[PDB]
Amino acid sequence: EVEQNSGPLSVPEGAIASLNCTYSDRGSQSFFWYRQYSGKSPELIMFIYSNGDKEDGRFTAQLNKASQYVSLLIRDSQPSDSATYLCAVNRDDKIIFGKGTRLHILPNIQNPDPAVYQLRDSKSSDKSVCLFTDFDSQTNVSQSKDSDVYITDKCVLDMRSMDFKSNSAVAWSNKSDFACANAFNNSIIPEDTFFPS
Amino acid sequence: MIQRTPKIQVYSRHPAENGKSNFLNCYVSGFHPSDIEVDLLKNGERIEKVEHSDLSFSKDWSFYLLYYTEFTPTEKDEYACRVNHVTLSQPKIVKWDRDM
Amino acid sequence: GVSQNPRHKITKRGQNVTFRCDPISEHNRLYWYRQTLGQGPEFLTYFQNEAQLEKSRLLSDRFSAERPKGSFSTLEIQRTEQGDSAMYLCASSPDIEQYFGPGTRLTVTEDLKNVFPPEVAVFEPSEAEISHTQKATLVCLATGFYPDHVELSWWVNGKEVHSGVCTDPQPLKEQPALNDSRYALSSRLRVSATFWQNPRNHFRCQVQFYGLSENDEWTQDRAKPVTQIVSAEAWGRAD
Amino acid sequence: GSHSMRYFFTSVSRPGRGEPRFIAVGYVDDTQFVRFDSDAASQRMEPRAPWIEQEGPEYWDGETRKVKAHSQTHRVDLGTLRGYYNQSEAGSHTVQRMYGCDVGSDWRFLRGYHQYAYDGKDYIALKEDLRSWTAADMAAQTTKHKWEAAHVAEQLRAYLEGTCVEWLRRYLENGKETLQRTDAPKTHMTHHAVSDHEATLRCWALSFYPAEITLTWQDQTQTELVETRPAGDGTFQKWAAVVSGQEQRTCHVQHEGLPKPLTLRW
Amino acid sequence: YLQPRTFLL
Ligand code: NA
Ligand code: NA
Ligand code: NA
Ligand code: NA
Repeated sequence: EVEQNSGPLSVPEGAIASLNCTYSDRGSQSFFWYRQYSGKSPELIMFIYSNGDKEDGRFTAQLNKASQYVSLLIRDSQPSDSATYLCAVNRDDKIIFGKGTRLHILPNIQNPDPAVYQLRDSKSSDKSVCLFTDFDSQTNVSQSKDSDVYITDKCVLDMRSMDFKSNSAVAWSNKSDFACANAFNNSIIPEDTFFPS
Repeated sequence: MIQRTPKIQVYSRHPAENGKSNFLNCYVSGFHPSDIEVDLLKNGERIEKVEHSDLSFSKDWSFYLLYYTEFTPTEKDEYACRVNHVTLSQPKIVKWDRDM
Repeated sequence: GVSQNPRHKITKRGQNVTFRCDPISEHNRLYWYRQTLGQGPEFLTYFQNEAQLEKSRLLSDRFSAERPKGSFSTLEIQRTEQGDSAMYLCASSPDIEQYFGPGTRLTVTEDLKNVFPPEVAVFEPSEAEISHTQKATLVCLATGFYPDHVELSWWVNGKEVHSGVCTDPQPLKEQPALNDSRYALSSRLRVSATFWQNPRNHFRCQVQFYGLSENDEWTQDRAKPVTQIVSAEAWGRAD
Repeated sequence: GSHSMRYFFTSVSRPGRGEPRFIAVGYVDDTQFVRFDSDAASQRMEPRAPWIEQEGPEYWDGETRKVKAHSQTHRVDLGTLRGYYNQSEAGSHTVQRMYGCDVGSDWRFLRGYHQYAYDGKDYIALKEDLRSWTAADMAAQTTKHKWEAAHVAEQLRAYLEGTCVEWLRRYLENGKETLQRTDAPKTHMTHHAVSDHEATLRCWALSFYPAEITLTWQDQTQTELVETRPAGDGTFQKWAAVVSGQEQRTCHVQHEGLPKPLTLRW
Repeated sequence: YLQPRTFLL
């Protein structure tokens, strides 16, 4: 069964996230929204069986049988909602799933401080990594374009006690021809980025 | 496992006319369970070239079936319907009456 | 409620595998699904009691599922191809709504010589970071492991931590265009400068790796790359 | 006028003989259009009306797939009810199921039904509100509970109010020349003498469609009346009889195909 | 058009 979902969705903490879905068989009766965390299996978040809207807390599912459509709206987006959302539709007595839409709930960085630090290894100090951090949630990090340099994607850490969220990205190369100043060059970084000595 | 004896009706598709080809029907209805024997007879001999409808039931879950055959009425030939069901001690032969 | 075994499995191309599924007790309907990264569960087969009613048209003769007593189910892949590498999800249902199991992550390798455990390193925070922000970030790096089935956790003074911890969703490939490329993963633990500056503070980066079992044939001079935990540590620095 | 689409299913276990018999029949009004007999050679859903033969291989494969699935479910049903009622694996049992929708003259949804019987007795039925169930006994309540926990009424209602009405309207359109036709009854009266002091009069209604008809003796109602019967050509028959010498002092026929109800006298 | 969903008793 063809079930059509979509591509990456970045929504800020507190905003409304909206996922859409269409199914090919007008005869279908059972519609679900499964959520799936990284390295975990799908869990049912909602089922919808009638035309109309179904509200469950911050979740609103909508179903249109005439236009073969299913949506999911999340009010006041929280970090716990960052998962891939799978639209599921029955084909007889089996569920057929869509590709999934990855939803990223971005933190709202109140005082950006883009800065690039070199961190040395605890045991052997001949090894090191470059740490790009404290940048805005609209800053995107373009991955390893070099054979020898490795760039990870950004991710948020929450220092709960401090009420402090922070974005972070890491880079490293085996190559001795490696400096932090020329690591995040493939990435579009601001010129207000602190590059210490 | 509740029994319901069949109602039987032996009749033709169109008004009988000696020589004019027609269809002899045996309509069995209101029975339960579905297990039933129905045969159309000509002068007590079993007619082989008989067809029937697919088993279905009415609002009250009782079954109905229609058994039919192509026949040419004559003045002398006698047509009947032999029916057997768990509710019948003896099989029920229902003779074809031309005005019923 | 749904159980699956094994949770992780590594097999050499051309071998045979059997995964088991223990569904929810009163659930007459059982399904098998296949999943790869950035995709949704792909339908494989469906049982109503002991009967296998539907089987995917696109599914190969090498895949065969059984559910003998209409309870537990087994899925088996014969003469494994590298395209068989995926998570094998089993789901049970009383009517239509599905309850998924914890999956079976299957990796099909060209040679068991390609299987390596991770090397774990902890990089201590920069003085520039401490001076500028009054915060210290410890970065943990797990490198050279194959397959990519790892689990990273941070342990401070013997206690597992989640605050100030962020780990990459997926490990990266140390050579993107390569058959059985080794993997790397990074994590960050962020503490206050005053927490890091205390030397009585112990920091551990724990990496649970899933490899080969005790009943697995090993020739090679290097240690058998079994399911093991690899750690790297640091203590806080006053200067 | 008002139309309907109904599906009738019968499943009969045969412990000695073999697998359960499964017959499924589909009707639009008083016209059969599809059948499935698990004992027939095709193992396919078969056309029984000319207007449904227009449907492509996708309709037929899908209708086949579905009927086989209904068959499998009813097999399991048989073993479940044998369980519920503590019955031996040695006796034959019958589960009958019926479902469908009614539309009005506007072709808008009117009524929905979805009910079951076991061994000739009611078991479970969807209520008119299409939201609640009627279990006939405490075994039938185990079904009700699992069907309430699983939100079955809601998915069923989506088929009865939407899917069913949509396909019924399609069938009514594709087969308009047969389904949307009123065949008026060819009425007549027969006279036969039972005795030298008594006589019998028979009011005949023949070659009519649809099956709904009312024959009354003018009003007198205490007469021999027969169940409406198929003529086998898609039309129906019925007759009403009454038992002197003054047999000229009348039969009234009311049918959908009659503008003004016809009155017969001898 | 048969109902595509079946429900166990
Ligand atoms: Na906001
Ligand atoms: Na709506
Ligand atoms: Na349609
Ligand atoms: Na059904």
